[PDB]
Amino acid sequence: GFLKVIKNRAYFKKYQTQFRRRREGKTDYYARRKMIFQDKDKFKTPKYRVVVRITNKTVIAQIAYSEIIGDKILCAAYSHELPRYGVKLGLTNYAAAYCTGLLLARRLLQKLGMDKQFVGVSDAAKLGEDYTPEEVDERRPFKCILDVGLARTTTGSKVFAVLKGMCDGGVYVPHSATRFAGAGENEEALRSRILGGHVAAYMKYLSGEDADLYKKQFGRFIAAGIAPEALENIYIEAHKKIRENPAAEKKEHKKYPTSKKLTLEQRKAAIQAKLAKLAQQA
Amino acid sequence: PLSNGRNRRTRKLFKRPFRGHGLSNTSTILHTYKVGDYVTILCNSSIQHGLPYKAFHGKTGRVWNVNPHAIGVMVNKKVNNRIVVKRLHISPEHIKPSGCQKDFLERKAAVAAIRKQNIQLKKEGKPLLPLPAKRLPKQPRPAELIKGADIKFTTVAPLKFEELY
Amino acid sequence: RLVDPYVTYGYPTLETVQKLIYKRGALKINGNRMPITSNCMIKKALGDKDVVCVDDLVHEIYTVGKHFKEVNNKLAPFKLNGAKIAEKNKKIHFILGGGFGNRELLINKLLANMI
Amino acid sequence: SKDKNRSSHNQSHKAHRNGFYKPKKSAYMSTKGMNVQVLKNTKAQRKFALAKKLEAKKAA
RNA sequence: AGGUAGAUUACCUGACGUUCCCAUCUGUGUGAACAUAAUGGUACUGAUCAGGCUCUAAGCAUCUUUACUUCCGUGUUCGGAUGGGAACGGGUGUAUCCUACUUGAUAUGAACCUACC
RNA sequence: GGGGUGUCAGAAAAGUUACCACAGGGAUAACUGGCUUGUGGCAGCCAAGCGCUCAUAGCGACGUUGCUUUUUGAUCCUUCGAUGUCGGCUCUUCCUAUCCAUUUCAAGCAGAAUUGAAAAAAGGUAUGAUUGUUCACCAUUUAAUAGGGAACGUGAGCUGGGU
RNA sequence: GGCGGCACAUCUGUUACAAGAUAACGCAGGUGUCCAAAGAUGAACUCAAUGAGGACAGAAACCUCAUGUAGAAUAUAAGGG
RNA sequence: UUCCACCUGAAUAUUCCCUUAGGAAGGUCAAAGUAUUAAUAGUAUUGAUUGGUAAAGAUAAUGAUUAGGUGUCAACAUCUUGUCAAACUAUGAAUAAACAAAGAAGAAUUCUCAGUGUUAAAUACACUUCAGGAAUUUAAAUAUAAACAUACUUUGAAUCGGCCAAGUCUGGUAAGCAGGACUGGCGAUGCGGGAUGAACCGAACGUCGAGAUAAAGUGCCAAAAAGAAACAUAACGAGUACCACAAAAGGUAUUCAUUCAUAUUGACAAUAGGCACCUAUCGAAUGAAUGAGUCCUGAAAAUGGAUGGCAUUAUAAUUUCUUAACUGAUACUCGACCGUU
Repeated sequence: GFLKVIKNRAYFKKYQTQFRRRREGKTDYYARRKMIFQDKDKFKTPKYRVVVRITNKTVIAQIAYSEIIGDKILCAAYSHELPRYGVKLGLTNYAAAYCTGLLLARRLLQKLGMDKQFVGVSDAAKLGEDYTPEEVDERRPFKCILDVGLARTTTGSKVFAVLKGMCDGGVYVPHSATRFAGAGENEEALRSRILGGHVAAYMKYLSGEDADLYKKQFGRFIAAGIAPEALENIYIEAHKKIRENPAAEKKEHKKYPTSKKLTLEQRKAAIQAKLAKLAQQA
Repeated sequence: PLSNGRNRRTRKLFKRPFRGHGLSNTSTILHTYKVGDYVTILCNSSIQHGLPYKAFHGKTGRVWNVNPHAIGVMVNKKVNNRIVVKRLHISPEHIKPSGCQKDFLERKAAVAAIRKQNIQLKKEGKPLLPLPAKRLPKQPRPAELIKGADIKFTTVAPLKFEELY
Repeated sequence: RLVDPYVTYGYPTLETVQKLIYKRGALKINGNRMPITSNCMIKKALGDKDVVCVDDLVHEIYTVGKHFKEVNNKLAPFKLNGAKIAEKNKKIHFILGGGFGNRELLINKLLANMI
Repeated sequence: SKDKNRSSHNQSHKAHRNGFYKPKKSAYMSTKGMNVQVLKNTKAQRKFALAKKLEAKKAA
């Protein structure tokens, strides 16, 4: 029939596949080479990026500098280790992102041994206002670069909560304070969201309207016993308990075979069985 | 009769390699060039800004200066009856690490390895090893014996002409 | 091979090498093409190359010794006589019956009529 | 009265009579238009070594 | 085993089906606020009720494609050189260099840093 | 920086001389000669057919191979301190791709008249009206009134009709 | 020579001979402009076409899904991207 | 456009001009004057590259084009088939182009080490005579050639009308036509040979003596050959390349080879008997096709004439050979003399 399929062997001879990671939809190579390109007259001096990736459950933050062999990670700070600092639930908020961002800033400075001269801000009253690290004595702050990946940068995007935590942690990340949870309203709007204000106000609103709706949205919050009013102070201790111990943490891994390949002996034998039966049916 | 345009006669010279369009490698911008290295000028038509002249395509040059975004390249140009020095500033997207001294560089390593042993043998008293032999063209082959136990004979004669139709 | 139409060459015998040097040999001394007349003239030219006699000059050339290049460069190119170059003419290869090309061991016959 | 327009005949023979004049070694060692910071580093050190050397000559 | 970042950029692609999820990833629920548009479909944010259904990843097939290997074939063509042959046209011999298409066999990825099982 | 030279490294510029003048040129045209032969002329090979039957007595389409320099082209090699530039008259000689006479063969050759072809260039091949004409077209006569070359034969041989 | 044309300043492909240079009154074409956006940057989207569907609606109107290596578009001539 | 000898010895590219019969910058060239000299290569090899020509491809991308199947007249799909591209291309040579094969002065190692700057800070890194300094070892790292080598500096002459050949190309029917890429020549060049010839072949030149040679020749002009085998030659046939001419086609003319059939007691032609057929004699080759050489026709122009001429004809022509045969240039070897370095 009238098909005219454009998939013939003549189509694939001229076909040119894209880059592998771009083919996967994970890497934007047009903006990557802008964040990789160190000045040529800086011979092999590392250029540092903050790889911020937010999954459905976990906020991943890494410090990576590019090399020809691959990308090397200087330090990583996940959000699933927040239960070690008192935050049991809500690992993907504007609040947990701030703690995940702050944890990496303190963890890296401790590893480099420069955490005594660079301390940032700590009090909760100054959580809402902008702060950029400055020169201490004559030593410049550690400088990084934000890598948001394939994430749209809105006016309240969580990827700027990770950035805000790092700056308050003592790490210099160049930025402008027009995309945090503020950029409108005032500092307290940003500061409250850093303390889970939007989550706390949700339950006290959802409970006011309905009960099954409140149970469906916050099922594990109710079971764990987390009151809506305790969110603000449960993150202050998380910020406190992070600054005094960000130094990471320490069996046999369990493997599961998946399919395994087929050798040429089995590959050739199967065709022979198929060929032999073809005459038996014929 | 041609025109005197800057990029004349580049229908095939400036065409991208087959199935080699789109973005270039990442190691192109990550390679670290240093003064004194050998490079090859390869005009990448995909980047129209700072594209070097078509006469320097394929020319091998020496890096003489490193700038924040461009790499200085110094090649030789041929003029009426003399040769002049051409100094260029080329972004890494158009140059390539030359491999002209690949054979030479490994010979230096072979000699430096032997010399390092000769300082481990003379003081300890052992006889010192000699340097590797120099390169020579293919010399005449020497005489040798061919065994008659694993040999076989095939006769060679002109072939009777057979038609292909 | 590139200069084949203008040269004929082959592999010489020891007798051919001896007669070429003894009868037509010469050396470059002080920029002068002086013929071989003494072993002192050979010792002076090639003293540092461990060649003092004409038979040492012959032996180095024939066996292609370690100091062949220095010894061979000293000898001036022999000026030979005229002889019947070919059967047909010198416009074809020796394989076709011509004059130029690789004569292998047959260059000695041509050299005999030319020395 | 038409003429012949152009010919390259006997032009390579003319060019190889007094052959291709190679540039001297001084042509490859020029440093005009180099990196500004690299030039500043070299000038700063050359002034430091020169002053020290001239001071010792002055003392004696 | 899985996830993040990659470098090589089809041995990595495309089509027909198949295998697990124990962690992770994903899909999945919701729309009050940051923020989003004609549409909570996208993007944004809040969450964990269920699911391996698609993804993703691992494998199958006389699978197109792709990458190596022999063969094609010393065949086409080519540098040097006749007072060589032919009325032309074109085509030897000599000393040399030697592709391509095609077909057949093999493979269907290798490899780097960080965390967790 | 702008105002422009488009002949675009950038003068401020209409014709005609047949009444013409000078320095020069075969660096360059008009005539012969020379290479070429598209064009012109002539000749072959094949056989679809015509020829009442019958491709080849006589023709031979569609294709295709050559010869000639008697047309016109193409070029610019010789001649620019000059090779007298059309035709006609007079005269000699040469070519055959023969018009007649001579000797032959073939026919769709009964005779007569013819047509195709071979030997053969020793002999002959005209008179006038119109036109400067070469050419042409007419009226005759003749065995026939063939085609061409010789610096497009021939101006210290003529004529000066043309240019 | 004149008449015609510009091979007179100039760009693209080819002649052109796999470095560079490069002929003809060689071939097919092009320039004396156009743009406050058609400059710069950031974000989002993916084009031409084909298949299957939806009132008028049909070969061409608009909407949806699938395939879709650019077969579209990019001021202009051609070639590159 | 006015005397002699000796030495060196060119040009027809590129840029600009009211430029095209001419000028200036520049190239080739000459003469003077230098430097111990990171300052040799029209070459080959090994190593890593660049290219897109010759070639090749033709439902591999863009176009061109001959048909045959299968699936739902045509059409559209899909599988094959024949032929193509200077302004098409996946692939892609040979020849080429530009590097490296050890010059801050011929390597390497160890110790020590400073100023700026990069940097989060650096003991990393970058440049600084491989900053600098001192010890130890050391002349090694493809081939070939090169000290009247190499690198030049200054001043300046002439010249930019070119022409020819081709195992090359474009326009043209073609041209001893017009214009180009690479090289070699004539111009500027004589000598030996092609009879005669600017370019072809050998080979380039101070004055000579002797010898082997080159291209090419050895019946006479004309120095120098004898032998062997064949297809030629009953004809102005053949006879020294460039070169001075010949085609398509036809022949029961001739030589060799291949394939096929009949050749025996009997194949063909002939004779006799009942044009085909069968009988007897006749007794050895016969018939058919094709290919490769030579020959004949095809083959007609003007002064009388040109293998150079005379002449040859199992050559004194042609094709190939054999013989430690020969002849011959101003080129090669040896010797003598003149001049330059």
